[PDB]
Amino acid sequence: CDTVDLGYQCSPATSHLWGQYSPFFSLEDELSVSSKLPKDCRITLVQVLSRHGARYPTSSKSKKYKKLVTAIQANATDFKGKFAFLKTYNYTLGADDLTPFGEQQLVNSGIKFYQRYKALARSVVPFIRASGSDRVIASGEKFIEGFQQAKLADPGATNRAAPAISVIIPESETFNNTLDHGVCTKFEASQLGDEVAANFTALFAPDIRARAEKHLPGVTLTDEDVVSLMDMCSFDTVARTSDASQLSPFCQLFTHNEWKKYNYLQSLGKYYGYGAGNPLGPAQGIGFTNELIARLTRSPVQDHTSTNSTLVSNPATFPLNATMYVDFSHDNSMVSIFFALGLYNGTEPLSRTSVESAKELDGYSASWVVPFGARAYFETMQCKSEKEPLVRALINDRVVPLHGCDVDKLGRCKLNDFVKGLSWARSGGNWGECF
Ligand SMILES: *[C@@H]1O[C@H](CO)[C@@H](O)[C@H](O)[C@H]1NC(C)=O
Ligand SMILES: *[C@@H]1O[C@H](CO)[C@@H](O)[C@H](O)[C@H]1NC(C)=O
Ligand SMILES: *[C@@H]1O[C@H](CO)[C@@H](O)[C@H](O)[C@H]1NC(C)=O
Ligand SMILES: *[C@@H]1O[C@H](CO)[C@@H](O)[C@H](O)[C@H]1NC(C)=O
Ligand SMILES: *[C@@H]1O[C@H](CO)[C@@H](O)[C@H](O)[C@H]1NC(C)=O
Ligand SMILES: *[C@H]1O[C@H](CO)[C@@H](O)[C@H](O)[C@H]1NC(C)=O
Repeated sequence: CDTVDLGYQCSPATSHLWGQYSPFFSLEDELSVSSKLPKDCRITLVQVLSRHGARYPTSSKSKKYKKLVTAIQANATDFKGKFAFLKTYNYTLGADDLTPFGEQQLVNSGIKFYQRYKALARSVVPFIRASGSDRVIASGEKFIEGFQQAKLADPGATNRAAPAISVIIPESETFNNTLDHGVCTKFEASQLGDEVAANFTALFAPDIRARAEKHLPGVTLTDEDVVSLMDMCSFDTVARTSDASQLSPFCQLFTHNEWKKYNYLQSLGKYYGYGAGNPLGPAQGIGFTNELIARLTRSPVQDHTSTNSTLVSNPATFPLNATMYVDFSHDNSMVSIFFALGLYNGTEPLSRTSVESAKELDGYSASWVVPFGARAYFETMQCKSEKEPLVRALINDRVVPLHGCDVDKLGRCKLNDFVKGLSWARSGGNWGECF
């Protein structure tokens, strides 16, 4: 179901509609020109920003799901139609960690990165950081395994030293971490994302609730419970087999149209929680944006948001000339970073009452942007066509045309023009509003 090149391709009428719980699926050529290296161009730098792989529910969500399944089994006097499996379903999902399928997604991502950037990767040991979450570190380790596997199979590789994770950045309300939000006090108190999500859930869940209760006489559900049952479709799928090759029985409880609504609920939560829908959402991505500027320009970091001055000032923890960089992070920070970079500046604020497709949203959705195992590549290339280095952004293989600069038909801008266009991040944006 899942391959190095194309990601997850089984049951796409369901599995591509789980938002940030969808396994990565390649968006090569989807509302986009090819991501192939253009003729007479050579990559000179690449930054990768990768999410962790498919995981179990968080400890708190796992407790909530198990509670619900138990109550359904305690209360139902019959389990009708496609709900029949719920009589004997045994809840055994873990918590927080990667699933085996999620580990393999990250091995695959490391193979794909090597293959795509083979010309550089043959001689380069990437500089790697990970946010301090066990699933994120484990994802970095699995990516490195895949990178090394591919490099070992290439008789043209000259430097095969294994890359280490050189920096693990703590996750704390008081540690400035560009790969995980947490220090912006006002933002952390925001309820906007949850409120938008709750409002949209109240629109679509009642009809599903009524149908589920009809097939489970004796059971009383809430709107929240409907969402839990829908969450279980993704979590059970990515856990129950090593290769996620069998759709969970939870999945067919809901129709394709209902999956489109769930997919949009996820997009809304991310847009209003972490993206431009939140007044301090894109501010969470300023620190990484300034780190990326420093790497692209081979210059010291200029930032007073969520960079750590000690870490960015030491070449051991922040080299300015490493040619390949790979950072491991989470969905929410990645959303903020993509918005801070201006990559979704063609997306209109999402309707809170109506489902809008990724097409109508200029390529934005949670499943297109931050699926499990999501990756972004930020390239600098030197092309015969142009004296100045050109920048290109690929999000899950889709070319995402740059905003703020004189962009070409291939989605690229000249390096200096691109950096000039990031004036908002370069100034620190509205970070002061945090406090
Ligand atoms: C910055 O990093 C240093 C070195 O790891 C750490 O001791 C310090 O607590 C960090 N400060 C903040 C605010 O992140
Ligand atoms: C949720 O719906 C209520 C009542 O319809 C509305 O007044 C409120 O502003 C909505 N909240 C958000 C965050 O959209
Ligand atoms: C099961 O029954 C108990 C006792 O009446 C009730 O409080 C609970 O809400 C029910 N749960 C479900 C999911 O039906
Ligand atoms: C962490 O960032 C805050 C501002 O967001 C700043 O007060 C602090 O000095 C920074 N600390 C370090 C070590 O970068
Ligand atoms: C993206 O749009 C926001 C809101 O208009 C603006 O503040 C920001 O400067 C834009 N970014 C780029 C890179 O053009
Ligand atoms: C490039 O120079 C940096 C300082 O910016 C230093 O850490 C190192 O010598 C080089 N980076 C490597 C080896 O990746």
